[PDB]
Amino acid sequence: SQFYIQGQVYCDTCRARFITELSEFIPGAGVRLQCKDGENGKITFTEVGYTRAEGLYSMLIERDHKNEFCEITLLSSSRKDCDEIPIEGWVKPSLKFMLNTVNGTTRTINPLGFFKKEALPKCPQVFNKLGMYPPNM
Amino acid sequence: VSQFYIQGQVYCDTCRARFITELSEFIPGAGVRLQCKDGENGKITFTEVGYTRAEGLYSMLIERDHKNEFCEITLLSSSRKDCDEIPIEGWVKPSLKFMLNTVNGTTRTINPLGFFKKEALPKCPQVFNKLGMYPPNM
Ligand code: NI
Repeated sequence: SQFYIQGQVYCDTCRARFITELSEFIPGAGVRLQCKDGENGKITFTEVGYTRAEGLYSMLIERDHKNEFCEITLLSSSRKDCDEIPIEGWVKPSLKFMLNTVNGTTRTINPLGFFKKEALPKCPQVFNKLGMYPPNM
Repeated sequence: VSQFYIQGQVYCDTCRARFITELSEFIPGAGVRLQCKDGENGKITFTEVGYTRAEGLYSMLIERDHKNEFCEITLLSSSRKDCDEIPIEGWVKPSLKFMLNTVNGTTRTINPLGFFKKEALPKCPQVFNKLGMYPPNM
C-alpha cells in the first residue's frame, strides 16, 4: 500500500557530477524528501532520511500524501573531503519525481553526489574510457 | 570584439540511466538550444542553436561580451530515431544551467546531455553492478 523509495549518495570522486567506477559511497549522509500539492501549490509534508551501507537511503510514504510532486535534496555528508553540494548554475541539484507505483514495488531513484575538493588524478583516465571531453565549468 | 566558445557533448543514453556510461553512444548531428537571460527572471539576451559534429560534440559561439547571465542548454533534435526521446524528471525537461562570464579566445566544456533509447540493452544490468549501484527506475 505505501510507497517505498530507494536511493544512493556517492562522493563525486572526480567532480563529474555523475557516478563513475571511481566514485565512492557515503553512509550517514543527509537527505531531504519534500513534496508539494496542486490544489494549493503549497507544501504537504517533509521528511529527513539518512543513508546506511552503500549510501542507500530509504523512505516509506503513507498514501495520505498519494501522487504529489516530490523532489529530493542533499542535506549532510559524513565526510569532510566530500562536503560540497554541486550547484548547477544557480540552483541546488534537486531530483524531481512523482509519487506513483503499481504492485507496491519499490521505486529506486537516480543517485545524488557530493563534490570532492581535489579531483582524483586517475579521472582523466576515466573520462577517456567513456570517451568524453572532461567538463571544466 | 570577443569570441568565446562553450562546447558540450550529446550521447545516446543506451541504458536509460540519465547519465553517461561505458555503453553510451554519442549522437552526431544532434540539436542543442542555448538561451541566456538578464537574470533568473529577467529578459533573454539571446538564443542560439548548435548541432553536434563527431563524438556528439557541439561548439557554441559567443560573439559578444557577457557577464553573470543566466543561461541553460536544452535538447532539441536527434539524428537517430532509435534514440530520440528526451528524458523527463517527473515534470521538467532537463537542462544545463550555468552562469555566463565570458573570457576572450578560449573554450569551456560543460556536462553531456543524453537522449533515451527506447529499449535498454541486454547487459545494462551488468554496468550498474560494476558501479555498485541499484538499478534506477525513477
Ligand atoms: Ni503525512
